[PDB]
Amino acid sequence: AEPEHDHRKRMGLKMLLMMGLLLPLVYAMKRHKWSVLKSRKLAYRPPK
Amino acid sequence: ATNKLCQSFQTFNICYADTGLLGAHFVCDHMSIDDMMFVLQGQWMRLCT
Amino acid sequence: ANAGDFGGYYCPCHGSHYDASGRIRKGPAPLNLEVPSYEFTSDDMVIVG
Amino acid sequence: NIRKSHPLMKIVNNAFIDLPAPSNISSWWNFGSLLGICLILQILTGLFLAMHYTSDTTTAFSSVTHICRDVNYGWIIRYMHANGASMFFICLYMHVGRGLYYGSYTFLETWNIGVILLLTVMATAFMGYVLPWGQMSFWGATVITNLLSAIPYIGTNLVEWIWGGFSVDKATLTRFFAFHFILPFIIMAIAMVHLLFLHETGSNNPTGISSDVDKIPFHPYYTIKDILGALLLILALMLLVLFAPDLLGDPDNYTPANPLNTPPHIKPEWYFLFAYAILRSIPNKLGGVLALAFSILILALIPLLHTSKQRSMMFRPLSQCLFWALVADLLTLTWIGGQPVEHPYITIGQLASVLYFLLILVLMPTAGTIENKLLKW
Amino acid sequence: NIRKSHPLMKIVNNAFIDLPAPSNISSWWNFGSLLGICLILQILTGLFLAMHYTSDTTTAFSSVTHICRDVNYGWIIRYMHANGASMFFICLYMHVGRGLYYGSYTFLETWNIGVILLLTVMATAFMGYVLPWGQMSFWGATVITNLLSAIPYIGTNLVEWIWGGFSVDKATLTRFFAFHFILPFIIMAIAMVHLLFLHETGSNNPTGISSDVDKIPFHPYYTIKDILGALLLILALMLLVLFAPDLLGDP
Amino acid sequence: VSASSRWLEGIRKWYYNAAGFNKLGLMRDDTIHENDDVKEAIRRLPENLYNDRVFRIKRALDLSMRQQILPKEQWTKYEEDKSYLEPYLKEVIRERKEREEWAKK
Amino acid sequence: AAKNVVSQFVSSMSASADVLAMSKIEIKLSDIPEGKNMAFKWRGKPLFV
Amino acid sequence: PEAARAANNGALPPDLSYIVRARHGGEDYVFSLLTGYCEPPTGVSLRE
Amino acid sequence: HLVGVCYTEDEAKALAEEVEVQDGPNEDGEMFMRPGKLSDYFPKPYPN
Amino acid sequence: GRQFGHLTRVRHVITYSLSPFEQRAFPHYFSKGIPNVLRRTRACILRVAPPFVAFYLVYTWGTQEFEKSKRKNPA
Amino acid sequence: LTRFLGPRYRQLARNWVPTASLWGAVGAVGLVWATDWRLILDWVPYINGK
Ligand SMILES: CCCCCCCCCCCCCCCC(=O)OC[C@H](COP(=O)(O)OCCN)OC(=O)CCCCCCCCCCCCCCC
Ligand SMILES: CCCCCCCCCCCCCCCCCC(=O)OC[C@H](COP(=O)(O)OCCN)OC(=O)CCCCCCCCCCCCC
Ligand code: HEM
Ligand code: HEM
Ligand code: HEM
Ligand code: HEM
Ligand SMILES: CCCCCC(=O)OC[C@H](COP(=O)([O-])OCCN)OC(=O)CCCCC
Ligand SMILES: CSC1=N[C@@](C)(c2ccccc2)C(=O)N1Nc1ccccc1
Ligand SMILES: [Cl-]
Ligand SMILES: [Cl-]
Repeated sequence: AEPEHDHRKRMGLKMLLMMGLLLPLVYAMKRHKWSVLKSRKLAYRPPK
Repeated sequence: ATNKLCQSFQTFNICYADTGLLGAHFVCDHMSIDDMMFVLQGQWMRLCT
Repeated sequence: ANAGDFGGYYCPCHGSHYDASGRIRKGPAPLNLEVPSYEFTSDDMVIVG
Repeated sequence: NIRKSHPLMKIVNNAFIDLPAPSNISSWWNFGSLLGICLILQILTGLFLAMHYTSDTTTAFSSVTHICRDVNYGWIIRYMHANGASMFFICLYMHVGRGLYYGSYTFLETWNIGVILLLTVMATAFMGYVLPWGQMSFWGATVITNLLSAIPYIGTNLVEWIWGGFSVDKATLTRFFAFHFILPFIIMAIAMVHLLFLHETGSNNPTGISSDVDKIPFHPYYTIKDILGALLLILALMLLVLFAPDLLGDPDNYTPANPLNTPPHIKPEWYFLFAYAILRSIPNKLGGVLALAFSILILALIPLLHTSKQRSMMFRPLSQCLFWALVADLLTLTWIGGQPVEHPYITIGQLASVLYFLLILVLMPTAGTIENKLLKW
Repeated sequence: NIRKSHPLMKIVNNAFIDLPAPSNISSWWNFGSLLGICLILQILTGLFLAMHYTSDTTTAFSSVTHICRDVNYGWIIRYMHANGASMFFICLYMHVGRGLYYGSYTFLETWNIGVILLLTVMATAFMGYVLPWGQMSFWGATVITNLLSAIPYIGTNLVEWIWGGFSVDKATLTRFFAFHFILPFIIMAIAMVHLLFLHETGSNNPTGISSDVDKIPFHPYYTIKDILGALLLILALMLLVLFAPDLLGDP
Repeated sequence: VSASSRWLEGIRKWYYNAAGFNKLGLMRDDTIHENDDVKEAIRRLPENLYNDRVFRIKRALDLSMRQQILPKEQWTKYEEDKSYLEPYLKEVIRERKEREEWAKK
Repeated sequence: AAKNVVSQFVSSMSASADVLAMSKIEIKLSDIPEGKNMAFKWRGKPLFV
Repeated sequence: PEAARAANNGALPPDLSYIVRARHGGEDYVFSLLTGYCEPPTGVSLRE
Repeated sequence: HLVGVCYTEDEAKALAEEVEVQDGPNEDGEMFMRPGKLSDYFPKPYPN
Repeated sequence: GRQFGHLTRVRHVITYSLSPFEQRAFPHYFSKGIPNVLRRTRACILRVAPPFVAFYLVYTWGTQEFEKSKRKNPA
Repeated sequence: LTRFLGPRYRQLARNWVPTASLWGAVGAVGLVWATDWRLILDWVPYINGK
């Protein structure tokens, strides 16, 4: 019923390993660019 | 001048002891800042390469 | 066949009970089961059409 | 600068690069692009399945088998397409829920065609599930098409005219394949009009307050967040493809279609179970069908039911609770829809069915009027 | 005025109603819209054929037969689709000849993608003629696909990779049907980019001289001329469908 | 005036703190949904209220991005929430209703 | 013209000539005792006797 | 299948290519079925 | 296909019954012969 | 569409920003991150949890009844 | 909501009433003619046939 059984699990292992690498690296690229905004500071100086 | 991107700009090389500020400064209408920065950086890159 | 409350026909899809003559009694079904235009020619014989 | 003046790259620029976007849109705003990705995946996996599938009852079941066994890497293409469709409906339901919680429906044009985008996807996945021609495919196709027989006077004519016969048979499977092929391109066209009306105003944001005072360019900030989100979308898909392909699929669909007997209990795919429950909650033919249509067409009249002086529910606790009672209520109707019409699931299915329409039409509109008076305006 | 401000009707307005057009464009400028009509006809007749056609060698020949004999009015749908394809190529060749004689090719972007629109239509009609699976369909498909075997080094690999076998067989007929289904929608997308670049400049005219000094709105002047032209396009098609369906087809 | 209309305020102060826009340093009128009436009222604000409204909203969208809030010391107190916009907004509506009553004469 | 066009196109979706030509059914009646429901095949849909 | 019913007292042995996937429980069901035969409980009398 | 072009329905029915065609399976799994009906295609003279 | 430079009016607001190569992309990820997640869940749990607990109770009761409603009684 | 009930709006209603009832005749007659609705088309004298 499922001749692809073994091959799909071998691929599944490779998919998990690549995701364990790519997810934190892509997460790191997101945080890298966004850090400009996440640490920005604002000040309001109206005339008096 | 052709596209009227600014009223004025000037490059500068401000020197201090073991440091300095190298770049440019300009004055323009509110809808021309992006175009001025594009052309400015494009010339820096073009002279680098 | 031969299921449901009325000992006739039952439909498990949504719960429509029929009797031995195919008449709807309970259920969301609005009409009795359809009968075709048939006739009996001889004893051990029948035509449907 | 050529990015801003080339007539072709101009439209790309104003949509993905220099488009002003709010600075505070959360992960719930990621599902718009994931719908686009899901669509692209269903085009490509769909297209490469259509090069090996045949559209006639004798070998329609066997051609899908032929893909999963004989063609190189067709089994993975096929489960991507099957599970891609389910991921499509996850994203659809998050997309809508985002719009309701944060009040994005006030974009009438964008919202009202969004409803149209929901119906056409359902019509697509419906005509996709028929194609493998298993048992669930056949009788699920039978229950649905007979909904039109409930229309008075012209009912039976529309059904037999759709069928091309007196029941779902060879003629239906062929046209349904033709419809399933062409509809996802119509969807892409309407999704482009979805964006066109959207860009007229820009995005809402978690607060419901105008973000004109604080916008950031879409690139690089939301290009990268949409990538990260897509990488989590691939993760969700591949976990289903490579570790649980038949979790959402029903076993009965692995037996060729038999037009002579049904299974003792039929259940739609998960993404239609809430609506199937509403249908069965009424012991009337035409009543059940109308309650099914209004179950989805209720979205079209949400904007007319907005009573709050605030747009988002972020600052409306009493609406938050009624919103989550709707998710639980919808999660209840999904459970009933997957269960047989028997005691006590029947009466539960009716109470959850009223609670659905009661929340949208009564409790949530008046709940917004209360909290307006609690805030003295 | 809502015709000019609704974001959807704005794009229609600037393309079919208030679009400035030259006052002197002749009947040779009618073939742009007739190509669009031809495309629409090939979509609709094509779609309604795909609801009764089957894509496998055993019954591919028979399913087309099944249309011309058994399905209500399918024989007329089928000859419309067959002769519609030939009308498509008449209009294509007039369209190009107009562009060459009157110099419209100086619109580089419009012209250069027009070339792309020519190739994709040929690729479509090629993969359409294979589907009935007659003798000409099969061996015409054999001669064409073997053109890639002439590429040095990688020739045979591309042919057998296109074929899905060692010759045109069941695997080709299935994918060719899939390609024939999807390409006419790609065409419509590129035809929209055809117009987008066109409207950047507006139309040329029989003289080759700028017509800015004397423009007229597209509506009602060229809406009605495009109708009249289309009515002559239907005439050409229906004469072929209803009085000579096998004149261009090979026995 | 009495003790019954005083716990009425207590539940409105309760709903206020639960609604939680004061946690972002915001005022009730900062959260009104902008329609045509509201956009007019904002247009009519003097420069000081307009500029203050702009910064409070900007400060809140900044916080919302980071999923943060201000210290409790800096929350908007229910007692000090100036309904600065409703006077302008109530006059906008009043003018619109007048037009609507003339439109049916 | 537009009517006949649209008419001929919608009629294409209606059942073809080979769908309305499905013959009728004969049934040997001595096959079935009393109290039993046997199902037959007629026009693709079950035939309960 | 008509010959099959006649050769198997009216019952149809299904094709087994997909049997594990067309029944809930897969090999758990099939393993339990084959090895799970037993005498009928009191009061159940199966036709020959 | 002959009906209403060059023969009546009754004539064309009588014409179909003048030849014998294969049908089945019956309930025993056997193929058998019966007279033609209007829905039958013209008999092939050779199987292949 | 809408462009930068035509959105709205702002006055007297200063923004300080640091380059992304001068700062850390994960600063105090667990030091400040977890306490913020606790505050966020604490602030919303009472609005989200009850309806889904209500669903859980109906779900177990309904199955518990159905799972045994087809059991037999001595009568 | 109730902006549109007063002296002037009931005058507009009565001005466009004769027109809308004619577009209902276009649609109704157009629906009969397109679908070949035989229940109506029997009493009209001339079209009776085929
Ligand atoms: C005309 C072209 C059309 C293509 C359209 C593609 C549609 C998009 C679907 C995306 C599916 C994700 C991967 C599944 C395959 C698999 O699981 O990969 C299995 C192979 C092992 O394979 P093996 O051991 O058999 O051979 C081994 C021979 N050396 O390694 C992997 O684990 C790679 C997967 C890693 C994790 C996925 C990360 C996703 C990143 C985005 C990339 C998307 C590119 C899109 C390009 C169009
Ligand atoms: C019609 C289809 C029916 C099909 C049935 C499907 C089965 C349902 C299964 C339930 C899965 C639920 C997903 C998990 C949701 C967790 C949300 C949460 O953790 O946070 C609540 C959040 C509050 O955050 P604020 O935005 O108010 O402010 C943040 C300040 N730091 O508030 C928000 O984040 C809420 C945003 C919207 C959430 C989307 C979920 C709704 C899905 C279906 C809606 C369909 C309605 C017609
Ligand atoms: C194939 C279907 C769809 C696609 C491709 C799609 C895509 C998108 C995208 C990319 C966005 C902008 C980014 C985002 O907010 O995530 C968006 C926004 C929106 N969509 Fe959809 N969508 C689809 C269906 C729907 C449906 C079913 C609805 C509602 C019933 C809907 C209503 C909305 C609304 C109201 C917005 C504005 C949200 C905001 O900016 O706050 N759309 N859509
Ligand atoms: C939004 C777009 C789409 C969705 C949600 C979708 C969904 C589905 C679903 C749920 C199935 C059932 C799969 C199964 O049960 O095995 C299916 C089958 C199929 N789809 Fe699609 N589809 C989409 C687009 C397409 C396109 C664009 C094509 C072809 C050009 C296509 C071709 C097919 C084919 C040939 C099958 C039958 C093979 C099979 O069952 O795996 N699909 N589709
Ligand atoms: C599916 C294919 C095509 C469609 C639907 C199409 C359609 C159109 C339309 C509507 C116009 C404007 C009206 C007119 O001049 O008739 C036009 C203009 C033009 N087309 Fe095409 N065309 C196609 C293919 C081509 C091809 C094959 C070429 C050249 C090899 C081409 C080159 C041009 C040029 C140069 C113009 C400008 C003519 C002028 O304004 O003087 N196009 N096309
Ligand atoms: C510009 C667009 C198109 C052109 C030029 C075109 C051309 C052709 C041609 C020349 C044939 C051969 C007909 C024959 O020899 O009998 C054909 C067949 C066919 N076409 Fe197309 N076609 C187009 C679009 C489409 C579309 C969009 C579809 C379906 C959605 C389609 C479906 C079919 C089918 C099913 C056949 C086989 C039936 C038959 O041979 O008549 N076509 N096409
Ligand atoms: C919305 C699509 C309508 C499709 C109707 C259809 O296909 O035609 C059937 C009937 C024919 O008229 P009748 O007198 O035979 O009557 C036969 C009765 N079954 O025509 C009608 O009755 C037209 C009714 C239109 C109502 C919206
Ligand atoms: C055509 S069989 C079918 N198509 C699906 C995928 C679908 C139906 C409706 C809308 C979208 C998708 C579905 O759940 N079913 N099953 C099924 C089972 C019982 C009753 C109805 C459908
Ligand atoms: Cl299968
Ligand atoms: Cl032929």
